[PDB]
Amino acid sequence: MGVTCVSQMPVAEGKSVQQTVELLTRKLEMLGAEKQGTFCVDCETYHTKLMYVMHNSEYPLSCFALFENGPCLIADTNFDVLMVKLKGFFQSAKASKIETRGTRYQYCDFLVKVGTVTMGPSARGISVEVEYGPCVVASDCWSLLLEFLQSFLGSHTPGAPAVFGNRHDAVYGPADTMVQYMELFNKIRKQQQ
Amino acid sequence: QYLCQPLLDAVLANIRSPVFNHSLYRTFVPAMTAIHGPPITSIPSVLQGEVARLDPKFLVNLDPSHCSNNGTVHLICKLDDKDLPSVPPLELSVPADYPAQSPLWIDRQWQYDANPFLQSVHRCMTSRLLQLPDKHSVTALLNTWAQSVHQACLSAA
Amino acid sequence: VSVNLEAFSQAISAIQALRSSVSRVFDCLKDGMRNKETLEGREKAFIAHFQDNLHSVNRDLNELERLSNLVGKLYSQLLQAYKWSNKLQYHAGLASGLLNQQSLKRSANQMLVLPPQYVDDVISRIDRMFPEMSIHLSRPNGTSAMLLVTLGKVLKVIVVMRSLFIDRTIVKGYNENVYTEDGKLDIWSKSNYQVFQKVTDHATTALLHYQLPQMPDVVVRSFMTWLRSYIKLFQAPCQRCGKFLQDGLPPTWRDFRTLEAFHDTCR
Amino acid sequence: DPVQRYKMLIPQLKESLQTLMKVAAQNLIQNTNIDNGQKSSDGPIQRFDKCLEEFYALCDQLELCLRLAHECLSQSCDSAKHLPYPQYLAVIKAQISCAKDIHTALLDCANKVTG
Amino acid sequence: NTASLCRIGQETVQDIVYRTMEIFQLLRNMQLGTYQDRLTKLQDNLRQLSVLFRKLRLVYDKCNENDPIPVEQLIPYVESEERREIAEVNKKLKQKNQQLKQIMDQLRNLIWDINAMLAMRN
Ligand SMILES: [Zn+2]
Repeated sequence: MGVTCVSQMPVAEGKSVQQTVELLTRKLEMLGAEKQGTFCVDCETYHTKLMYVMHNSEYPLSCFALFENGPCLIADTNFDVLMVKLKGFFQSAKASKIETRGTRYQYCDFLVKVGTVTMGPSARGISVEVEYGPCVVASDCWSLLLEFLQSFLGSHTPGAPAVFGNRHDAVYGPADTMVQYMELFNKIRKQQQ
Repeated sequence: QYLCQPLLDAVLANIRSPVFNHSLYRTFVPAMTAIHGPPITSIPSVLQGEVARLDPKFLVNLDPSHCSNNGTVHLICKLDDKDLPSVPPLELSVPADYPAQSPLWIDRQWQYDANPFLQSVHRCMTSRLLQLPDKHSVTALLNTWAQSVHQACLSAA
Repeated sequence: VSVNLEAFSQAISAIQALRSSVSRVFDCLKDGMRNKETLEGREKAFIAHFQDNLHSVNRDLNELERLSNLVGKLYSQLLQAYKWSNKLQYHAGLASGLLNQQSLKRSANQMLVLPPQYVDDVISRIDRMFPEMSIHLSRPNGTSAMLLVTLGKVLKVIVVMRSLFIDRTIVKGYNENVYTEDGKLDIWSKSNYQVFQKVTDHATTALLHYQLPQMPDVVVRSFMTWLRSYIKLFQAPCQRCGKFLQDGLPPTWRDFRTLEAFHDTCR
Repeated sequence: DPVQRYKMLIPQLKESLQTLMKVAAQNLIQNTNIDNGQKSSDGPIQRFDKCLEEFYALCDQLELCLRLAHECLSQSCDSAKHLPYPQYLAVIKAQISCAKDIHTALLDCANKVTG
Repeated sequence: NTASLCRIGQETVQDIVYRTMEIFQLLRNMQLGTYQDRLTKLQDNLRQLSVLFRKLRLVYDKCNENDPIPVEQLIPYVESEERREIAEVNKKLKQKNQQLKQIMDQLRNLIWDINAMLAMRN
């Protein structure tokens, strides 16, 4: 449960999504980040209100059920089986499977995951996720994340997701990352083009 | 400025009158003396400083020859050091107004011939002289001389 | 409150300054123009002095007005003893500071045993102050007390004492499990992150640094005072380079005696 | 009261400064117009010295009020630093005697060192 | 004898300054029964300090009674039964120190074994 920040890297106005991904991972290989594996994020929507089922690679035994403004469930992987057991009350709502695939770089307690958002065959955007391991309280280490994002994003540097905006000493949780991913995926689905 | 301007206008209007301080006295001394009571109840020494602080390697003395007790001064130094070899004495011409300018090394090419080793001393010394910053001291010249002797010992062997 | 004391003493000196500056204006005008070689030079000197004196009067008046904006609102034997007590206390504070900075003691020689109840009283006394630090003593192995000092949502420090004198410290992050499988303290672990291993190293230098020979209460109190300054991790920038991050590290060095943030590479 | 007396005395102080500077300028201009050859009206010249001492009287009132208030507030601070009235007198004679004891201990032993 | 009197005289000056520092700390803490206890501590410290001053004047007079060689002639620039007593006591506590090292090593090893064996039981 370290503080994370998820953002959309824009298209760059030219070239492929793969070339901009090559640019970002090249900058990361400059700064001293090392590859430590790959990562995948899956999101599907289920309807009778909409519910989302999401899977991270980082929490491989967990599945997250996101009710868009309601509460989040975290459960083990057998939750997927329950949806197949539901199957009449909650239809699968196909042509809305969405994934991000990429490599995860670690640079001194910073985890940077740069993925290509792929609705079916076509890749339609770049997701960038930066997790800061040690900090556990949102909006306190935010300036650290801002300097790291200003170091390698440069321009298009995001600012302050609304999950931070609940201004307390609230401990950040793993549900907030999947909330940010769900907001990003909805923005990319509405972006479409 | 504010709250003080008309005094400033009066006094700046009335400067260059020869009776000015008379006017100030007549207008100000009785008030103050009533309130406050009555009034109240050969060689330039920069070179001596350099020579007094030199390392005991160098043995700087004045030339018996040359003009003395006048503008510029002239020095014949020496070098004593077990590590370094005996070398030609070196002649320096320190100008008057010594700081803010650089002293001059009186060149004697003829004694720096007749050996390969003294030739290497001389070449290396002219090199470090070209490398020097401007308005250097005497001790910069003497230390480039000692470093030149050391490099010419090392380059030879 | 003390701010009214300081503002009143300030404005006292402001009135004295205003009065003396007005009298200085009129005294320098009494003497008249001096001689000063060059005629242009004497005119310049007189004009400059008069202008400076007038400006000083204006500044003093402005300062008095600013203090006005900021101001807020047998028996003699007792007051004499009160004044003499405050005088002796301040005198003794200054003389004690000057003398313990320069001691001439070279060796203790000329010509540890404590009840654990005393340790618990001392550490509870430290835990009563610093309301953001909670210290939880336990003794799993004998008389050597082990302390969990949690610190905000930032740190969990495991301090291993030995007869009321700090011996070892391990700094771990907030979420990190400091407990073993059996729920005892994990006295021997590291913290999976670069930052908290750096802070363990700095804490070991802190316990090597704050060493009085005999009295250990000042040692533990000063160590907790230094440790309290780490609550502004991830928020304080370095006081040498300005930035937050050098090689992906926050400024992990809170300097002793002036608790300022530095990256340890910036010493 | 001392804060409010201070607020009373501030604009009077600015008024006295204004009158003092203007009257100084008037008297100086009149004396230069006599000293240099110039005509000038005699008029209501309004002497300088009264304005100067008036300014000094206002500064005395200000410093008086502020020294009083500062003594009062420092007094209250050390009084709070240190419920039947005989209990008050008991702890007061206790404090006076204790401070006397510290003072005589220091004096007697600093004299016991030499002389 | 006298060359230990110099050591005692140095130690007295080192103690006087430390004792004045402790006196100033006592005067720092004194807040207007523990009143009387601080009074007793202050008076006793002042008594011991006056004793130290008298002892210091004694040691000064003794060493100043008992010089033909000026200093700076004493520094080396570049260019009998008591010795046997010293060698005897040196050999004696050489053996004593080696036996103390063996005792200390066995205690260290026993402590390490106890901690290892008790650490593994959980
Ligand atoms: Zn730094």
